[PDB]
Amino acid sequence: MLTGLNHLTLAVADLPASIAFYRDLLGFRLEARWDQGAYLELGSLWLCLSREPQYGGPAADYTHYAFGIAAADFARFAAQLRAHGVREWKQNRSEGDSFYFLDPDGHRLEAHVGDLRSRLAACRQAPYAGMRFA
Amino acid sequence: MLTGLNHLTLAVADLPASIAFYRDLLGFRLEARWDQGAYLELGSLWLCLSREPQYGGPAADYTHYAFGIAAADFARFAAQLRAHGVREWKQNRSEGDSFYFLDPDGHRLEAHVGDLRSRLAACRQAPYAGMRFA
Ligand SMILES: [Mn+2]
Ligand SMILES: [Mn+2]
Ligand SMILES: [Tl+]
Ligand SMILES: [Tl+]
Ligand SMILES: [Tl+]
Ligand SMILES: [Tl+]
Ligand SMILES: [Tl+]
Ligand SMILES: [Tl+]
Repeated sequence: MLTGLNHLTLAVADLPASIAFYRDLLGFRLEARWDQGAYLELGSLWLCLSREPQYGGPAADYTHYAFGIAAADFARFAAQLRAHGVREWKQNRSEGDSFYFLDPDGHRLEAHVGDLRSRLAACRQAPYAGMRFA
Repeated sequence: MLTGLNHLTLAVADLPASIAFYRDLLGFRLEARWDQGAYLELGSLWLCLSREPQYGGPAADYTHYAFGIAAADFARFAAQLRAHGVREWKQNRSEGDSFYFLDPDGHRLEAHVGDLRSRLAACRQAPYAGMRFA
């Protein structure tokens, strides 16, 4: 029996580049670094970057990782990353503010205002095609 | 500005199949289902499944998603998944018991005993190549 997410691990071709992005641009804390990886923390999230040199990034699909942000900080976050030249991969069409951006290898990230409970609430009013609740 | 992990989204080719895997085999609670996806919950983890009928699973790299498990439940979980025919993608060699298995699309998963604190404790006494804390 599982208790939740324990850690998220991303393959990275350029370790120094990825540490810089997550620590300096996104605000993660660098807890450890070694020749082949790094461990960072953000709130309770344990992130690990695992160096893998010929890594060519993910394939083109919907898999992505969303981080929380308070409503009051959204606009400034989005403005800051855009000013830094981060590339976006999706435009927001779903409940709560969301900014959809890529990391150095092309891993798909998201900064989202909202949670499961708020998404479910909005859904109960405006169902996606064929929605069942339970 | 960011606060933590808000949600994990995985692309899935066969929605019925992935739902059955996460709910029954891993014990996630199914909160909602629609023609193109599902929302499941485990502890504070919000898992989203996004249907992509032609999706062929990720490429081969170290990107993976680990879920927490208590030391006393570990053997049983591993034993159970092995009996159900789940395929493994790695053998444990780092601090804390870990079982590394694939989902139906080939996303790489992990059930892990321990956390960042426990890992940092072990690393100090035995550092990886060129490790540094801070
Ligand atoms: Mn999302
Ligand atoms: Mn791991
Ligand atoms: Tl948490
Ligand atoms: Tl780890
Ligand atoms: Tl959204
Ligand atoms: Tl979502
Ligand atoms: Tl999608
Ligand atoms: Tl381990």
